[PDB]
Amino acid sequence: DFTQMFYNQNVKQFWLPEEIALNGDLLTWKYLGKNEQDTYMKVLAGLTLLDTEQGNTGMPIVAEHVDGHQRKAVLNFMAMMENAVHAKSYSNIFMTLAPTETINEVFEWVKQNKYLQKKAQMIVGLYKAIQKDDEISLFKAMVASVYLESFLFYSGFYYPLYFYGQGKLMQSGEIINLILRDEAIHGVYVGLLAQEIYNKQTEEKKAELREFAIDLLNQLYENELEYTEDLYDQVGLSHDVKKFIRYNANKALMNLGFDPYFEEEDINPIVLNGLTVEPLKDDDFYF
Amino acid sequence: DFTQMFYNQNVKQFWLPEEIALNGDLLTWKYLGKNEQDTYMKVLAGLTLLDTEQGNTGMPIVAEHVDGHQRKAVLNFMAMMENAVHAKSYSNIFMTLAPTETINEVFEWVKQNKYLQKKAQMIVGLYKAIQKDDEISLFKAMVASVYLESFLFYSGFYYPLYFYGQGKLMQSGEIINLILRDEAIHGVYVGLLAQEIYNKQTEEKKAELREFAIDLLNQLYENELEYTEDLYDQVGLSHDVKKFIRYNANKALMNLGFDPYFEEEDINPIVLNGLTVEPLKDDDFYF
Amino acid sequence: VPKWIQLNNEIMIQKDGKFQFDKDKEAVHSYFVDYINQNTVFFHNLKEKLDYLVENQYYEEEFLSLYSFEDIKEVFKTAYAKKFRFPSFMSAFKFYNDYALKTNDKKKILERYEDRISIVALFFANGDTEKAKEYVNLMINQEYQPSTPTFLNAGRKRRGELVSCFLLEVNDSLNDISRAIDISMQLSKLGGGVSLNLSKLRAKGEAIKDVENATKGVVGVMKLLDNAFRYADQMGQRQGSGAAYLNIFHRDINDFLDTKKISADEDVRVKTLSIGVVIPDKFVELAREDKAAYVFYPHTIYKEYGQHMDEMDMNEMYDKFVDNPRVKKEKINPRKLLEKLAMLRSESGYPYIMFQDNVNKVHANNHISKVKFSNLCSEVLQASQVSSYTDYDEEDEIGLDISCNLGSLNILNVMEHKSIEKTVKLATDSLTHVSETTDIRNAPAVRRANKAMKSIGLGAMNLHGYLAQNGIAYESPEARDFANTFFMMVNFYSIQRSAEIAKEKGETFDQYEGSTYATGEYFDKYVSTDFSPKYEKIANLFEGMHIPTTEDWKKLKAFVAEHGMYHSYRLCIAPTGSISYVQSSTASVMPIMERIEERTYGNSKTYYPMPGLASNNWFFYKEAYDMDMFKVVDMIATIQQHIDQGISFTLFLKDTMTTRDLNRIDLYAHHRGIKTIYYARTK
Amino acid sequence: VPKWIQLNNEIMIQKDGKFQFDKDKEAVHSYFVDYINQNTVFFHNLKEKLDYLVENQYYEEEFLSLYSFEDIKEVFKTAYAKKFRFPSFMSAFKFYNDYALKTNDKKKILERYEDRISIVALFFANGDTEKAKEYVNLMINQEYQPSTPTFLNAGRKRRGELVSCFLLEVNDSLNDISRAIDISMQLSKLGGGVSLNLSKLRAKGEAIKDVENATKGVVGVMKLLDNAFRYADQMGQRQGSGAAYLNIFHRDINDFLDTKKISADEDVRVKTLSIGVVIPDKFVELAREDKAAYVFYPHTIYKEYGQHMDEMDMNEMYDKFVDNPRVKKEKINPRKLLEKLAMLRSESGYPYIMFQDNVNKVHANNHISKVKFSNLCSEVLQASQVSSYTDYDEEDEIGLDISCNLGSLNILNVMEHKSIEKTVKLATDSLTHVSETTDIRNAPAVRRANKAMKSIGLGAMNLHGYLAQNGIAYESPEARDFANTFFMMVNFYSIQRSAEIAKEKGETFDQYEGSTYATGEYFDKYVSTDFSPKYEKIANLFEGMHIPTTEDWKKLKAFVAEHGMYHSYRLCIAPTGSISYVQSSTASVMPIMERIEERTYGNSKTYYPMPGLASNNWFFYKEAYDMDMFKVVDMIATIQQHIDQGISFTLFLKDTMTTRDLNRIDLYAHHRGIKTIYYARTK
Ligand SMILES: Nc1ncnc2c1ncn2[C@@H]1O[C@H](COP(=O)(O)OP(=O)(O)OP(=O)(O)O)[C@@H](O)[C@H]1O
Ligand SMILES: Cc1cn([C@H]2C[C@H](O)[C@@H](COP(=O)(O)OP(=O)(O)OP(=O)(O)O)O2)c(=O)[nH]c1=O
Ligand SMILES: Cc1cn([C@H]2C[C@H](O)[C@@H](COP(=O)(O)OP(=O)(O)OP(=O)(O)O)O2)c(=O)[nH]c1=O
Ligand SMILES: [Mg+2]
Ligand SMILES: [Mg+2]
Ligand SMILES: [Mn+2]
Ligand SMILES: [Mn+2]
Ligand SMILES: [Mn+2]
Ligand SMILES: [Mn+2]
Repeated sequence: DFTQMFYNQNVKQFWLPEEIALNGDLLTWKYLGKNEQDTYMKVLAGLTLLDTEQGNTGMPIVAEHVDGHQRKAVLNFMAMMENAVHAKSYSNIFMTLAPTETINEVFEWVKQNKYLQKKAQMIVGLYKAIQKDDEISLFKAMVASVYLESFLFYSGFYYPLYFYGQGKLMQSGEIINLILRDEAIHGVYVGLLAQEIYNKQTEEKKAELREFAIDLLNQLYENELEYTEDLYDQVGLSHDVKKFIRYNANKALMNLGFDPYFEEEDINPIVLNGLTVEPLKDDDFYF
Repeated sequence: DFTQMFYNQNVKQFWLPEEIALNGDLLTWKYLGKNEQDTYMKVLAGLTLLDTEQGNTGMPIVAEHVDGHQRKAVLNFMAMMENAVHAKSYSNIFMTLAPTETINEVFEWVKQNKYLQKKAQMIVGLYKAIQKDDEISLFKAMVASVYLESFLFYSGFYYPLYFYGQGKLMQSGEIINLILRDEAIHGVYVGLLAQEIYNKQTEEKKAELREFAIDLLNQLYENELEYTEDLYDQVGLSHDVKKFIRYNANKALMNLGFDPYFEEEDINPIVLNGLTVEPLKDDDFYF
Repeated sequence: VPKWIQLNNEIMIQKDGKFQFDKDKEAVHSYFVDYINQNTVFFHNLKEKLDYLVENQYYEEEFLSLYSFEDIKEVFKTAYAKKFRFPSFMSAFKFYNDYALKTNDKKKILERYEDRISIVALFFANGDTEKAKEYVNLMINQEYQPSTPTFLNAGRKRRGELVSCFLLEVNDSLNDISRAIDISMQLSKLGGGVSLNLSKLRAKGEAIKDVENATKGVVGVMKLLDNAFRYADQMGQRQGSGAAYLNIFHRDINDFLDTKKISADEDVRVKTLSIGVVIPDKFVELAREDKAAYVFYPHTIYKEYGQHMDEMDMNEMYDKFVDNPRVKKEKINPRKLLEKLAMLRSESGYPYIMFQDNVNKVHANNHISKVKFSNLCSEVLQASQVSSYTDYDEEDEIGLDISCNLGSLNILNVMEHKSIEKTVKLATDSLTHVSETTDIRNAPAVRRANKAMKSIGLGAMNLHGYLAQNGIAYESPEARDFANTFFMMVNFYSIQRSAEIAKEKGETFDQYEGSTYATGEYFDKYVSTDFSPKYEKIANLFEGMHIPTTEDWKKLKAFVAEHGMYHSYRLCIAPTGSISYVQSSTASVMPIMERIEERTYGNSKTYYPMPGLASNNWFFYKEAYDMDMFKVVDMIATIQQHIDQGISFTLFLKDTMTTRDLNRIDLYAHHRGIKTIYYARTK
Repeated sequence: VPKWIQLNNEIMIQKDGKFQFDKDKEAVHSYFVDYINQNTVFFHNLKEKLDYLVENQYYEEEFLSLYSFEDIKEVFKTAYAKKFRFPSFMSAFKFYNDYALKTNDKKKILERYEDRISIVALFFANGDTEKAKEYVNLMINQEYQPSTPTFLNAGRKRRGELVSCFLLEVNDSLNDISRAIDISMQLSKLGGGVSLNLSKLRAKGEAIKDVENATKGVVGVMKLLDNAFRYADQMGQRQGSGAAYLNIFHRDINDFLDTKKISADEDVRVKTLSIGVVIPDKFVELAREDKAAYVFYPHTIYKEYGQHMDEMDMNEMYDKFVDNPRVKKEKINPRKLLEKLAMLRSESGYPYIMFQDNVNKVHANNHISKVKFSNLCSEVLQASQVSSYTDYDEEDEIGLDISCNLGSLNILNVMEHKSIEKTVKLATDSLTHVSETTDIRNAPAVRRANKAMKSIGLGAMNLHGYLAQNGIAYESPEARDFANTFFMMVNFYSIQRSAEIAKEKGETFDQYEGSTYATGEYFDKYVSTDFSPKYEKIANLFEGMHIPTTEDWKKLKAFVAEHGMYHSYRLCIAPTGSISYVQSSTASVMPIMERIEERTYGNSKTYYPMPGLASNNWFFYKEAYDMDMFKVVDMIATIQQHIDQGISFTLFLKDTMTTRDLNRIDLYAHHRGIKTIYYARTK
């Protein structure tokens, strides 16, 4: 009942980072403190890693196991967006704002950062555990994918949105909003596929799947807290970002058909502000 | 040396089925004989069936085994074009020209056809034989992929190009020309990835891979001749189609860095109308 | 966020269900009181300010020295006597961010609006203090607006050329192509838009010195021109702008159009070069009959006949070219070419369309030459003669290259003051002065044609603003009636001023004797037809103004026959892009694009309601995209019957309009006498 | 497959473990008998052939009109009397595919080798029958090979210029840049390669008319020039090739070098323009000491001192520029720049390296000017003076451009015939005639410099071939001894011929009196040092030939002081690529790249063994990539000490070599007096 409308929405949202000129951010970037620039680079690098694996591994593997040519076409399109559009856009931003050495250093930093490695290990592990014709392993990977789309990106998205909302780094911010617009529909779509599998189960099996989903969310959440503190303490925003990731965790659960898990909190209002051809006939020559 | 350049060329060639209005083809379709309509339907179904294998297996399997983030992104983009753009385009052409019952029957016929099946299963067999961390099996699959993209499609493309060059079925011919333009670049790109593997091999292993490629080409070519007579004798075109197959076989070989196999022939003019850094050590300055 | 920006942003905050249009007066008041009065360099008196400006290489002392300081003081007092106030924030913002003179460090404002107007008036008067005061009254009343080049640069030492529109003919030779590249770079360096005619260049695959398939066609020359315009970017603040025009019957027409396709290869794409196509009536006739057409190789025609293809009448020579074996041609589908043009205009808005027969059936100077192409804005339509740039040490055969300095009447202010005649004559005098003071040192044909033709362009602006502020729909018959009467009067008074100038100076423009002005064929419709308003509502708008009759036109015809005409061209309606904000007027004679214009400057966004926009006249400020393009074509054709040059005519298309709708709009424009079509803008 | 091609392919088929070298003679004989004789037009007599060629617009009738037909017949008999036979298939194939005159349809052969030789000799003799016979004997004996332009075009009506190498100075102005583009296009239209000096252009971010940051730098001009060369690609028969040179101290050096990075953006990347770098000894000294270096903005230096940066002595003015606050400069790392040059040459072979102080420490015409850049082949090193091209209707200040017509001595044939003196003098006469008959009417500086300086380039080829066929290793000290003696003799006889021409014509080259020839400083090393062979084996090679001694050099010095010199520059060893096959010789003085050359012509692959290659001389035909580049540098430095211009020096690198090895080779070449390095070829 939904794939065709998602197909149409995905293809109509198609974009390339080159559509957005980035030289306009040069001055507002120059004006940020060293702490702010450091957090910003690292945040986008963490996002780049997530999209790299979502494009290389997550979306293609889910596409392989989901039945139906139209469902596969949507998932293939989403995969392309992840690595050919999203992951690449971050390099466009980096190449504009930062010198090569700072770019090299931040990519080295992703490799050695323990929270980023842990979250990649956990998510990719679940993708690679999918067994052919085994719907339960597929469900588990789809939960992981929804958590990546609708929860894990948000510790990263906070900062570009926070600046966009203050009228700073608005070209980079425009790119990020386009990425976010895509991930929102990706999270909903994968969520609907996960619910399909969940709804086939006995009540006993469903109870276990909810346990899996909640245990996984909590494990990812605890790691994300440490990641958030590590990045944001130097810019004074860790508590604010934490509220934002809890907000988005609830959205991820909802995408999976589950009740919200965290209590509602006031999000920084700045971040909220951050959000044919037809032929000519003979009569056409007479009036 | 080449992936970013191909990335650029691929994304700038992006297109969607909806861009070409198809209904005006009915004004020339109605004037074709039964044999012409039959051949066109059968050719179209042949292309559709082969392209589906490439979208579901060929491109995604190569993307899976190739190392490199940028290569995986380009390959993902190509897989997207197969599944999201090409497949929808072929379906659109069919739905415009034939009623539902006729489409189902043509696909039943072509699905049972000996020459279409022989080539489809030969290609798919090589994709299924790729082994993790074995570059020889990957190379063999890449050869199969290049043969599909740059050679096997062309016994089929001939007919739409033949009409397109005569002013018949111009809307569907425009679509086919866009598809063909994508397959050409797909073949060239996968060809470069195959040459990379080939160049890492010993001289004996190279000679062995050359023998594999020529042997495979021979098997496919002999079946193409039979496929060609089966479809084109009823419309009197087989001689010219055979010249077009050999010409495209030579292009496929050149994509794989190999010499042409067949002598140069002229093509039907109607179809043509359709178509190591180290630092100085303070002693290098003294002699 | 500055206070004035906060007040301006309150425009869109609807109160009581209606926009707070009164916030713009508050916005402009706060803008002034908090930014402009603070950041204005203070001088004790006019003498000290003028001495500082002249000493610091701001004002040229040549024009100021012609007046005794008492005269300059009187002119400046006249400018300030009006107590002119900008009615909206956007007008003052535009003036003080683009035209107001600022110190070399761009931190302080040396010129107010009155100072700029007084300097421009002194430059125009050329020593005439009373003439300078008349110019000051004309500009301070905002009845006449000098073009952006003249207005910004007049009286400035650093100033660039006061003329900004240049048309160059390119001859079919390497020497001529190199000279064209050089002249294009030289003129772009001056900041003027340069338009080139590529119809004389031989097509791709033609022979050079009995060597076949050697020529690269017009696309290689276009790549050269694109690189030249990219290099001469005018400091980069305004990227170099050039237009290339090609006849539709040129062989390279398909390749010429393919340079603007997004799918085009990068080695063929021309990023910085606008393209216009010249369409003779023969092509439209061929497409209408669905007949197969031919595109000709220009050099074969030139060899067979000793004249260029674009120098001949295609309506008379097409059959001879087709039947001549020595002429090389390839078959095309005229309807397919029209559809391709519509598709390209939808995708990118290109090419500009020039209807050659529409232009030349009313052209007064066909004896000098026919109009073969247009400018970068598509409204300049003048006779041109190609130059023969020979080898070094060989004398060049300098032809005529087109150029005109622009000015715009403010229709609303001209009608409110009932000063059509006086405003038109003063604008003609100022344009003539600008033309006489121009001397291009690296464009021999441009300079020669400026001396010989004395062509000026007097446009108009605020047509839609005036109509909406008077309860008249743009598409209504009354709007066309007013436009007809007003532009007939403008043409009458510009012709009268040109004849008077010719009588006073004793000279006409070169080759005036063979023009339709001299033979009287120009005045046939004016002496035979009455152009007074046919509606009482429109006739009332002209109350207090004398509308010329057939007897007045007969008298003017006799006067011209006696004394001749000083200008070969007088009237052209240019887009008038950024100077319309200063005048608080709608752009040119086009309908408004938006009722409220939302723009982002810096990191703060600003809102610009259309001048005079209010609840009462909200419905009369209909947007162009919501308008029937056939009625817009009708209005432009009504105006065009009184404009001797062209009119920049942008097509405003909805996204739902197919290529057939665009083709029908172009065909109706050609049918209605439209000379050029500028842009295809899609909502 | 052709029978001759099958015979040639039998070369590689090993028989008894040995290459079948005798199969090439059979291959050439079969090629002739089966294709050349069949496709050779038949003429009853020479008179009929000459009439047919003249009437059919194949030959220029003017030069043939200076001889009675009896003399033309005698010259043709002299050419044919030799019964010259091509020793290999590739020689005849190259001649009859590139230089042999063919009918307008390129179907039949109108000229044989003898016919082309006779026509060239008659063109050279300029009406002298005995001189024409001497030229015929020289060319048919293959002792002298005129450059490809002269050999191909001499005596042909539809011919390009006989000079094919031009060097253009570009002044820092828009007029000069546009004129440079025009001249480059005009010269490429003639088929000649154009090298442009961009060191006088101001760097990116410089002020244009007291407006800062307005300049695009040398990269924008580079894009302009690249597009100009692509457009004027010789009617598509040969893509337009140009070279741009920038001094290493120019601020745009890094941007200039980045245009050749593969990863470079297409906007900045230049595709068809070769780039060379001029490195003064100051840069090498700075890099050696690892001291921080500065790159200067040329316009600031010009304003501060009134001279261009490349017109001043960098070794003396570098500290003054660094200490001058009014001179803008950018800190750089000289060793990082050297390593960047090495890596760029490894990846692409660019840039060319010109060691400015090596060129000018021996430059004989420093009074006219220093040598600032080289040509597209990096062997032309002459004084140039920049022209000042002004606005239209102003007078241009025409300077001195660079152009020399080339010819190559066949070292093996000259040594076998013991005719160094006669061959050198005849080649000098022919090059002087080519220079005299050359007149470019669209490059005023080129024409003026050709008339004033009378520069010629007499090169040599078959050095490695001659040495290998005589059992001498290219890297051996004996090879360097032979090169020293041979090129000393060549220089001696070219100087003697230049002095004799000056005496006969009673005229020297412009500003000869200030040259080192006039003051005698040129002959210091020749009058103080002996260059006779130090090895008995090499001394035997010169048996029957007089080796000039110190007394001979003193007599020549006195003769030059009495009579002067006709040529400002005489000797330059150009790459001489295409005509090496016809001459059956190794290209230039470089070592062979491969013992047997595998080429593809159509679908047929041809095998070309190195001329004279055999089993007994296989070891002496060592490939260049296997040689020590230090020994090749030693050889080139031994040769370069007797060449007034440069030697086109290609570096042959193995893929295992790092950038450090390339840098060491460059530094050793600079140490050894090398003037230019042409290409970094990697295997
Ligand atoms: N809308 C405006 N357009 C142009 N200039 C303005 C505008 N508003 C203010 N100014 C300038 O700022 C000065 C101060 O404005 P303000 O309205 O406070 O003046 P005022 O003392 O009330 O009297 P007056 O209007 O006669 O100047 C004005 O004299 C004029 O110089
Ligand atoms: C020289 C040259 C010219 N052209 C084009 C540009 C000109 O419009 C056209 C004519 O060149 P011309 O400069 O006029 O050449 P020509 O006059 O000597 O030869 P002909 O009399 O036969 O014309 O050729 C190229 O495309 N490439 C080139 O390299
Ligand atoms: C006009 C122009 C010049 N230039 C560069 C190229 C020239 O080498 C350099 C000087 O241009 P010039 O033509 O010499 O300008 P100018 O002489 O009027 O200014 P100045 O007195 O400072 O010399 O500026 C650009 O890069 N872009 C341009 O648009
Ligand atoms: Mg010509
Ligand atoms: Mg200058
Ligand atoms: Mn993503
Ligand atoms: Mn996603
Ligand atoms: Mn496909
Ligand atoms: Mn494909």
